[PDB]
Amino acid sequence: SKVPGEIAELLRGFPDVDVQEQAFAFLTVDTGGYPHSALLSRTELEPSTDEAVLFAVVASPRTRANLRRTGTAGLIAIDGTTCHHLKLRMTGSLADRGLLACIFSVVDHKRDDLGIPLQPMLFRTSADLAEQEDWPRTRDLFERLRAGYE
Amino acid sequence: SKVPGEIAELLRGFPDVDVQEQAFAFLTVDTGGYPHSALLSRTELEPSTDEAVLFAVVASPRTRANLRRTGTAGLIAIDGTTCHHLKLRMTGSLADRGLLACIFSVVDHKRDDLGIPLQPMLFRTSADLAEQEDWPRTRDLFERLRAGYE
Ligand SMILES: Cc1cc2nc3c(=O)[nH]c(=O)nc-3n(C[C@H](O)[C@H](O)[C@H](O)COP(=O)(O)O)c2cc1C
Ligand SMILES: Cc1cc2nc3c(=O)[nH]c(=O)nc-3n(C[C@H](O)[C@H](O)[C@H](O)COP(=O)(O)O)c2cc1C
Ligand code: NA
Ligand code: NA
Repeated sequence: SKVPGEIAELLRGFPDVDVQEQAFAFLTVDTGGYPHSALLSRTELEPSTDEAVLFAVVASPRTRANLRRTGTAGLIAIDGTTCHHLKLRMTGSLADRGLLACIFSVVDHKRDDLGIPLQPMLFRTSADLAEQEDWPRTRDLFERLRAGYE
Repeated sequence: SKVPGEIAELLRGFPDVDVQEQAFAFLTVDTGGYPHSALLSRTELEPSTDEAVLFAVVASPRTRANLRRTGTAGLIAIDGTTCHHLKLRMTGSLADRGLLACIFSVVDHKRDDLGIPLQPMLFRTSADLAEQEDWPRTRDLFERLRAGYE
């Protein structure tokens, strides 16, 4: 399958600082079988150029361990009247200090739409966040991912 | 443990129609071990009066089955600068047609706060939604839950 078109458009590209962005719930499963979440943004989510796969860069330690243990993940993405629910299977990964760069195949996509306009989770980017989430290293890892995938 | 105070305040009460409300990501795990999500609101989430436990009413079929299979769940709740991540263990349930009324113990709470103001997922209630999610039956089930818990 592929990254759904509307989701590729929601995630593609990287924000500058001081800009309103959607926070995407990035889901995993912990060792007791409980669902687990982290917030990611366009900075840590990028489709491949052909949209076949979804790349992610994850800093949060428990999410990273969950991915290493089960290889399963999911995403919530909000766009207009649609809540997109994704399920993701990790097919490869690359570690760089506290960051895990991941390649995901989409294994399921549900368009959850009741005809009711939705607002996404939102936050404003900042120079502090750029430091907390190590944007320079995330960017580098995404280019390493792009290069290896191709 | 108990329902965290800030989360009890976010969930308590029931909205009328045509009102802006937060949509809470309600998480489960499916049969292949993938995280799974549904959107719920204050209409389908209510703390016990003593805040010891969290009641929920779930209509979405796969979420309901996931709960029946694993008894695990989670929640995302947004409040100011804090993203609240909850993990939930189902301790009892009651079925009424297509609805599953659930009692959850909180097994974990993480306050995820980077000092960056957050906007929750939002939607406006409506008479159609009241019908789609069967508010009269949800309300009844919550009173049945309150009664049995006490
Ligand atoms: C606005 C905001 C942005 C965040 N961005 C990221 C991010 O890009 N990468 C990340 O790993 N965690 C990020 N987080 C933090 C995760 O949501 C948080 O660490 C979560 O509890 C997951 O941590 P854990 O997997 O170690 O439990 C962000 C949090 C907020 C509030
Ligand atoms: C605005 C909005 C409100 C919703 N409210 C509810 C709800 O109260 N209860 C519910 O079970 N599903 C609700 N949903 C639908 C779930 O998010 C959706 O069915 C999801 O795909 C879970 O279905 P599944 O568990 O069968 O896969 C809502 C969807 C939207 C867009
Ligand atoms: Na991106
Ligand atoms: Na409520």
